[PDB]
Amino acid sequence: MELVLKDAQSALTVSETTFGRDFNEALVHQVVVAYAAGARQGTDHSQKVNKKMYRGALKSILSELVRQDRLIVVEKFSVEAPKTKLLAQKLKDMALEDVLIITGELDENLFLAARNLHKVDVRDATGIDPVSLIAFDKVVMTADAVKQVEEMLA
Amino acid sequence: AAKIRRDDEVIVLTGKDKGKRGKVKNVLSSGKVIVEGINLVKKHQKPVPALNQPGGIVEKEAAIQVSNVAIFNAATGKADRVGFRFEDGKKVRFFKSNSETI
Amino acid sequence: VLKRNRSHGFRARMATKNGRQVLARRRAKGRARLTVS
RNA sequence: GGUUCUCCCCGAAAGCUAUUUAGGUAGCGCCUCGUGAAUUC
RNA sequence: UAGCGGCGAGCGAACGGGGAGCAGCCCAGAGCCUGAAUCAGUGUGUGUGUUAGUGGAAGCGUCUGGAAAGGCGCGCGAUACAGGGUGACAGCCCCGUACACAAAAAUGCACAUGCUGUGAGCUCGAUGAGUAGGGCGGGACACGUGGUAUCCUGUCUGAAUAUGGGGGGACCAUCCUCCAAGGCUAAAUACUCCUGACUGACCGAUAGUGAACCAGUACCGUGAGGGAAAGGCGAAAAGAACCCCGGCGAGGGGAGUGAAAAAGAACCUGAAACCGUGUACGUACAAGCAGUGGGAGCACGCUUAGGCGUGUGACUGCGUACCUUUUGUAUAAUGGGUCAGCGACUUAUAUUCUGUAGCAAGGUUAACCGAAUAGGGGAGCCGAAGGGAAA
Repeated sequence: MELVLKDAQSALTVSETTFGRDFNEALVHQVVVAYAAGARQGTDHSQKVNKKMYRGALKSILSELVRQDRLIVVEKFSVEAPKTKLLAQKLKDMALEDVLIITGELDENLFLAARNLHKVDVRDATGIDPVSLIAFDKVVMTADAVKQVEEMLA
Repeated sequence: AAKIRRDDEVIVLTGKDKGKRGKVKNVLSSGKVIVEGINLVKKHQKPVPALNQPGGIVEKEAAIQVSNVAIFNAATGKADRVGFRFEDGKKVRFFKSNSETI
Repeated sequence: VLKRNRSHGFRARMATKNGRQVLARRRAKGRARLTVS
C-alpha cells in the first residue's frame, strides 16, 4: 500500500501481501514464546520455528504496527556527531520517547548516541526480533531499511 | 587519591546535622571520617581503677561516611565536588564550578 | 606407642607401594590428625 | 508398605468360558470417550 | 543401512555428496657451484601487545519526617544507565566506565645488521633384499586343529625385478600406477583442581557442596574407609554513669542514651503445638471417642419498648467414630504421639497416534558457516503413479 510520510510526504511502494495481511494472533504468540525460550540458557529450552512460520509472523507484526500507526517511515536518520544530546533533541522535537531506530546500515555515530539511552534502541534490519518490535512503543524505519525488508521477506 | 584528607574544611550533606561545617580530624580505612563538633554521642564510660578514672558520660565524636560530607568551597559558600589534575607533574586537587586550586 | 606406631604409623605405609595409596586419601582429606603417635 | 492437593460428569468383575503346559496364552455378553449409524433391537 | 546369530532380545562398515575452521616435507646426491632461497636457536635497538597504576565531565535549594536515594517546579549530562555498597528504592554525594599518557626487568606474533648453521636451482642416474612362498614344533585371532581366509613366525634353511605380487566396489585375460629395512607432520576438535572479566525464566541456612565464620569440625574406631548441629549483630555499638534490693554473683525493676527498648551480649520481624494469670459461662444425679440443630438461664458493647448474632449453654431427640489393609473392619485382628520444616522428577533419546497454524499442486533441511535465533545451504529421514493380488 501507500505509506504516508510526515516530513517529505513522499509516496512509498510496499507489497500489499507482506504489509496488509491479517493479524495471526496464534502464530505471533508462538513465535514470541519461542524467542523467549531461546533467550534462556538453562544453567537447552530452544524451540524450532519454521522459516515460513517465522517469516509469516514478522509480516503479521509489521502489518499490525502499520494499522496501529506505531510504524513511521522517514528519510535518513543520522547524527552529525556522536553525542547523546543531539539524538535526544532530535527525538524530543519529534515527540518520541520509546522508539526503535531501525536503520538500513549501522552507523557508529548513531549507535554511540543511542547506547546510553534505554528507551531509545537502534538496530539494523538484519538484527530484528519479534519481541523487540512488539515491546517498543514506536518503530521508525528508513527508506533503504524498508526496501531491504521487502526483498528479504519476499 | 582521596578527596577528604587530614586537614579539610567540610560541610555535612546528610544526617541529623546536615549543613554544619567542620574540620576532619582523621579518616578511617573503612571509608569513614571523624569531624569534631557535629556527631556528638553520649557514651556511658564504665569506671576503671586504672590511672584514668573519667567515668560518667563522655561526649565523643562518632565517625560518618565519607560520601556524607563534601569539601567546603569557602568562596561560594556551598559544597562542591573535587577532582584531581596534574600540574608540573604533581597531582593536586581542584574544585568545580569555576574550579580553582586548593 | 611401642606396638602402635611400628605397624600403624606414617612410615609403615611408605615402605611399600600398597600402603602409598592409603596415605594418598589423607592428602586430599587433610584431617587434624594425620597419624597416631 | 507406598501410585500424595482440590474439583465436575460418566464408569468393566465373585463360584466363569475354551481347555492346555502354569498362578497364564487367544478371549466375555452388559458398561465408557470419539466416529459411522438404516423403525435395526 | 547393505550383512552376521537357536536369523530371540542385542552388538555393528565403506565410496560418493552436502560443510575446507588442512599448509603436505626430508634422506639414499657424485660432479660444475656453499657462509644461496625458504627457516630455527642464542643477544642488542626501534615499533605494535599481554601482566601492576594515575588523570577523567555531569543535582544547588524548599514541604512532611530524627534522618532523604522517592514526590512537585526549574536544569545539566548522556561513545559513559554493566552490577553491587555508601542512615529508606542513588547516572550526576563516593568507589567503577569514553577520551588522553608512561617502560628500570621478563615473555609472545611480522621487519635492519653480526657469529655458529642438518642445507638450493640447471645438467648427468636411480624409485627401497636375510624378504615372499614352502617344510618341522606351539599359542593368541568366536571356532574345540575344521569345508577354513586373514594377522604374529624362535631354532635349523632358502628366489626373482613386467618371466614374481595386491588393488580398479574380489573366476581366468589386457593397459597404467604400486611392489618389503628411512626419518617428520601445527592449530581447531578432547579435558576444567587454580586466576581476572563477563553471563542466568538456578538457589537463598532441613535449600545448595560433608562444609557460606575456627568444616575436611567436635566426637568415635587399632589403622583405613565412612560421617553432625550452629550467622538472620545495629544505619552508627549510642553495648547502662549514679542510686535501691541481694550473696562484693546470676536474674529482674528505674534513670540516661536512640526514630523505635516485651530489639538489652537467646540481641530486625517471632507462627503452630506444649505449659500459666485475670474476667465471664457450664459441671459435684451423670450416661461411657456428642459435633452441628431445637430450648432455658447469665455476663462485656443491641437499643429513644425490637428474646438480631457469637462464645458458654442443665435437660431432649437422631446416629453401632475415622484412615490403611479386606470375601467383612461397629470387632481382644492390625497400624500412626502431635505440630513445624522436608520428602519418592514422567525428563533426555527412537517409533506410532491426536490437536493447533503458513504456500495452495517447491511441504521440510541438521551440523558447520553468518554483522552468532533472520538471510545463505536440500547430501538424508517423512510424501507427491492412483486404479490393479502383483506387473
